[PDB]
Amino acid sequence: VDTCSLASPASVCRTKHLHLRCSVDFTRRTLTGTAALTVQSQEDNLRSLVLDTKDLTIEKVVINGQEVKYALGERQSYKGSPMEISLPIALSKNQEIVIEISFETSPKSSALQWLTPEQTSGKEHPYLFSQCQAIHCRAILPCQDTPSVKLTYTAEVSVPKELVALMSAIRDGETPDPEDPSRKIYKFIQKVPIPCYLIALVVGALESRQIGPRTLVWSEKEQVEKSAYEFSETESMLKIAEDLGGPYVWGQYDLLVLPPSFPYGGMENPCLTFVTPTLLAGDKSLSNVIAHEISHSWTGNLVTNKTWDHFWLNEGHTVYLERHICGRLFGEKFRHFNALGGWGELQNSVKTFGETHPFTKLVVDLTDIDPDVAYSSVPYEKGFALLFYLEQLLGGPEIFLGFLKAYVEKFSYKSITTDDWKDFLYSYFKDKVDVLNQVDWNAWLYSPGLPPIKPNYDMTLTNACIALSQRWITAKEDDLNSFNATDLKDLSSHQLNEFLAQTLQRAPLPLGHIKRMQEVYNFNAINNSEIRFRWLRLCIQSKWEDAIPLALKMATEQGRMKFTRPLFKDLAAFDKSHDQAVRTYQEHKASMHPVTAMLVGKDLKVD
Ligand SMILES: Nc1nc(-c2ccc(Cc3ccccc3)cc2)cs1
Ligand SMILES: [Yb+3]
Ligand SMILES: [Yb+3]
Ligand SMILES: [Yb+3]
Ligand SMILES: [Yb+3]
Ligand SMILES: [Zn+2]
Repeated sequence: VDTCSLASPASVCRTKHLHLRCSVDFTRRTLTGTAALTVQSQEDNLRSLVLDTKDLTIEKVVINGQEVKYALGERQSYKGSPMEISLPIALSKNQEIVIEISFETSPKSSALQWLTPEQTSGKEHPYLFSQCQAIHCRAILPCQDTPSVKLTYTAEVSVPKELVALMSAIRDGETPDPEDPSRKIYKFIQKVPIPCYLIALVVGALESRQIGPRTLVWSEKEQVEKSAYEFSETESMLKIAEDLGGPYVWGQYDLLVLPPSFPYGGMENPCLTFVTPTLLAGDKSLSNVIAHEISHSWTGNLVTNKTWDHFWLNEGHTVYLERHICGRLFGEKFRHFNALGGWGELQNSVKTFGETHPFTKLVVDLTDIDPDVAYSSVPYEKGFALLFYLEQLLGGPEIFLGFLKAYVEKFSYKSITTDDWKDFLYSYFKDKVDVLNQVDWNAWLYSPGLPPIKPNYDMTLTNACIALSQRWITAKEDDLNSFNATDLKDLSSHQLNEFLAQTLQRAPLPLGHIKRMQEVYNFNAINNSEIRFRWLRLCIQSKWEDAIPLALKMATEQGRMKFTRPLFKDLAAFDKSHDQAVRTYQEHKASMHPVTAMLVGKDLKVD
């Protein structure tokens, strides 16, 4: 059972299909409509079932053309309110019925951000976007909000006719709304079964540009040109991914570049990956995020975690595939550079949380934990480290890629646990069971901290970054004149970021050093978000007041949690900026994404 859901479990019943008809009302910040669930019993004599909801208003439930009884339970904090529905006839095993729920969302839906015109690029039209992962689909529509259940869906969405709707589905046309001449209906079909967390909706003044044979990029007009160039490697990456995972089953692979408040780097919504506009570096250098989202089309979207306790299955295997895509494009030594950088990020996470912190375990027990509070890079990097260790133990990357492809084929269209995965690993590698039995499984899967063994990493591309960082760290005042813009001449953007990450791991540095760094390298001019982020953190943690306005601007003019959360934490920890940071958060809170607003507030102990 999934401890994060209040619905009937998949052993009682399973939703097979959703037909969603809804209208997006910007004046009331609500979605209103009907969710028709086709539900298949998995037990004899099924007479009622329970769905997840959060802040939903229910108008009626109709089964076989008649209204039926239902009841909402007491709220269970972030889990929401269970909804019990009484069936009009009892179902046998495998019998199906269609349940049509009439509902309305709350303006405070934790799934949604509603933007006024002034919060958009274009300034003339409002905007809406969803983010359902992990357990926010229940704040859009009543459902079994667990990744253990997979369903196809169709949808018809009425919007103001000047705007465009897109969903995590194949576009299936548009028509005027026959009931309202100010509106247009956009239609969608998702024929591949998905977990409900992959349901997505955006409505705004969106334009599209074709960038490959099965890819459009979508954004407000102002960002289309830049996005189309930034993501032009998309089709090449899809072809690599198909070689590694097997056929891409989803038809279209579109990209939507969201407003700056999108909380994540990307989200793997099927047929319509969502990405942060913080990726628009100008040089394609943050394209690993696109590789990552592409990879989810196999690991996550085809083979899915059964509950959120096993999230590392989704992320670790995706990061493993991502790094192979970027290794195929730019070489194996680049794969190792990225892998090593990930170990660094894991070190950072373990130091921040503490080496005994339960959120440093690979398998977590989220029973009474808001999944959004648990989120971190641990499942990503500890998960990747496990897989990279296994690759190295079991004969190298070609061998382990064989396992990955077999794993995806085995569990396609299924939801699985860590034990499912481990059993399949032992089956696939049964001729190497003696090797597998050297792994300290309990440590790797269930213990906090750094993993018990560190993989081997090629250092070729890292050495220049380490050498320059060590020069700065060991420099005294009288050595500062020795640094020059020529120090950077043979570093890629990726190496510049790694130099800053290496250096930030040793922060603070003396204030004079940081001042000299800006004087010779002019890092303040760099627009790349990753580089800028680490540079500003370095400056704040080294107590440079000149960086306060820069860091406050970055923290509030975008909302990617990876950047915003630590920028706010560093600004709150610097006495010179503490007041301004708390004030700035409180003033921006109403305009923030609800989840990022919640988490910043927790971090700051404010509000
Ligand atoms: N240290 C570990 N943390 C996790 C974990 C982290 C977060 C979630 C849920 C989640 C998943 C994706 C976006 C928001 C919330 C599930 C599991 C898994 S292992
Ligand atoms: Yb029966
Ligand atoms: Yb069609
Ligand atoms: Yb087992
Ligand atoms: Yb000296
Ligand atoms: Zn991911």
